[PDB]
Amino acid sequence: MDASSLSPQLQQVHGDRFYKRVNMLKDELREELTRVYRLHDYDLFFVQSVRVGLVILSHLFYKQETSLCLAKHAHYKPISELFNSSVPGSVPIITHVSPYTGEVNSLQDCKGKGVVDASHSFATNRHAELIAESSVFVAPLHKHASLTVGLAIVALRSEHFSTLMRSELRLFEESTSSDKPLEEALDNVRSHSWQPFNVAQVRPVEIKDAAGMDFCSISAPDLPFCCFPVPTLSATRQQQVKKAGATYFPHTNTVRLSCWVRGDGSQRVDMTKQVEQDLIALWEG
Amino acid sequence: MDASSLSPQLQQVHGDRFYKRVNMLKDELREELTRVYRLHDYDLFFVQSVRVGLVILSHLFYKQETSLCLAKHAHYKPISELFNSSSSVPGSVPIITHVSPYTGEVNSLQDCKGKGVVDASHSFATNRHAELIAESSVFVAPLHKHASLTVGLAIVALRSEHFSTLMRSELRLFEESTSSDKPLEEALDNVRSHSWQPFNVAQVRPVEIKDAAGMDFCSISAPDLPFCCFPVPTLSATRQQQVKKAGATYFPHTNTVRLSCWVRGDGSQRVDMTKQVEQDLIALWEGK
Repeated sequence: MDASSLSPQLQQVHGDRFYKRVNMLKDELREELTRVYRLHDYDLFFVQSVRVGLVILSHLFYKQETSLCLAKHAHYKPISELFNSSVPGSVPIITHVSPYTGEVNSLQDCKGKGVVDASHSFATNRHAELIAESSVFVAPLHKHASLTVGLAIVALRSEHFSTLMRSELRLFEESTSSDKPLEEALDNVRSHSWQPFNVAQVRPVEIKDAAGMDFCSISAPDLPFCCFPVPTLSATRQQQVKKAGATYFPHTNTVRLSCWVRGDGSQRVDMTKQVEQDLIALWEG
Repeated sequence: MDASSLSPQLQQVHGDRFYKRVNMLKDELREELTRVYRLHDYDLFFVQSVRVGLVILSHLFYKQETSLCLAKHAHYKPISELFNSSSSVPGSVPIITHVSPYTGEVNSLQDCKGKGVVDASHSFATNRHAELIAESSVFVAPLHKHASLTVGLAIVALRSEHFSTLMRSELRLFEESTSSDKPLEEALDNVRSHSWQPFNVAQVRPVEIKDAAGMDFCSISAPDLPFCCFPVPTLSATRQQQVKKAGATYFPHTNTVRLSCWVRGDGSQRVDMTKQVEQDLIALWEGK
C-alpha cells in the first residue's frame, strides 16, 4: 500500500492490507455479537467507548436538527459533565442502570425514543429488556461482556433509522482504529471458556447490625451488584473497601459490591447471601 | 478491582490497575512526543483518530456557541461528508486541511482572525511540521502516517495560551474514556526505539514528463512534500491494477494518482526524491 496511506513499517506489523483486514474483523465480530447477544433487530457499529459513541450520535442527531440531552436522572459522572447544558428536537440520553446506586430507569421517554447507556445492562440479567425496548443503545465490551478493552458498540434499531443516518455512522466507523481490540474480542467470543453473560442476581440486602449499625441496599433486584448508602468514610474504611475489591462513590455516598458469575443466560445465579456475608466481613476486617 | 469496573478476566490479562496504567502510559507518551516534535507550545490530548478528535472538538465548541465548519477548500472526503452541513458567522471556527491527500495542495493555517482547527494528517511529521507548529491554534494529527508510531491513536493539540483551563479540562476528561493500552505501548516502544526516526524527510519538487506512454504528466502538489500528485485521465481497469501494483493510489474523485516516498530521518536533513518519482512514474506507465 501507498506509503502515504499507512506507514510502511506499520504495514509490516499490521498488514499491507490493514484497512480491509480491520473491516473484515469488524464483520466477523459483528456477526458473532449479533448471534450471542441476539441483536438481529439492530445495526451495530464499532466505536472506541461509550463517550465516543455518544459524541458521534450527538453530531449526527444535530445534523438532523435534533438535540441529544440528558434525561432527568443520574448518569455516569463524566457523561453528565460532557453533556451538561445540551436545536428544536430532543432525544434523551438514558442511563439504563446507574453504576453508583443500581437504580434502573425506563428505556424510552414519553415518545418512544432515547439513546441508552447500557453499560450495566448489556450482557447482564437485564439484556433482554434492553434489547426488547431500546431504540438506540451504547455498550462497552470491557464490563459484563468480558470481551476486550477499548471497544464499544452503538446499536441502532434498524427499522427506526434511515439508511442515510446509518451510512454516515458506517462511514465514521471506518475511522482509523486499532486491530488489537478486535482480535481480542474475537479470540474471546470464539473461546470455549468464555460465556456471554454475567448472570449474578443480587436481591435486596439488609444486614441490620454491622458494628451495631444498619446497611440497606438501594439497587434494583437481579443486578449483578449491590449498592448501599454509607457515611462519609474514614481512610481506614476506604482502604478496606479497596482491599475488599468493592468501590466507594463519595459523590453519592455509596459503596458497591459486585458479583461475577458467567453463564449462557438461561439461568440466573442468586448471590444475595454472598454479598451479605461480604458486606459484614468488609466492615469487620 | 471491582468486577463492575472492569471484567476480572480482563484484569487478569491487562492488570488490576489498567486505568491508572493507561493514564501513566499516556503521560509518558505525551512527554516523548512533546520533546521529539517540539510541541512545548501545545497541550496534547489522545483520541482514537482525526475524525474522533474533530467530533469531540465540534461538541466542545458548540458548548461555547461556536460552530466548527469546513473551510472553503478540499478536505479528506469522509471529513467533508461528516461536516458537510455545519456553519458563516465570523465567530465560527473553520476546519482547515493543511495538506490535501489528493492533490498535495497546501492551505493557509489560520482564519483572518487567527483561528482554526487544522487537519495535519499530511503535515505532521513531514517537512511542513515546523510551519504547522509555528502557526496552528489547534491541530489534529494521526500517528499512523508520517509519524509511523501506531494504528488507532491520534492527538488533538491545543495551543496552550489559546484555550481556557475549563475547555482543556473537558477534553482531558474525554481522553479518560476507556481506551486500549496496545496503541499506547506501540507508540511508546517506537518513539523510544533506535530503529525509529520522527520525520518523513522526503522532498519532491515539481515533476513533468512530456509524452510517456501517450501523454504528458505535470505534478500539482506543493513542493517539498513527501509525495507527488498528478492529474490523470479517467483510468482503465488495467491502469488501475498497475497503480495498485506499483504502490501508488488513484483518486477518481479528483482524477489524480499519488506517488509517495518514505525516507526516515531526524529532520536535520531532507532528501530530494524528485528524480526517483519521475523515473517511477515513467515505469508505472510501462508495466515495470
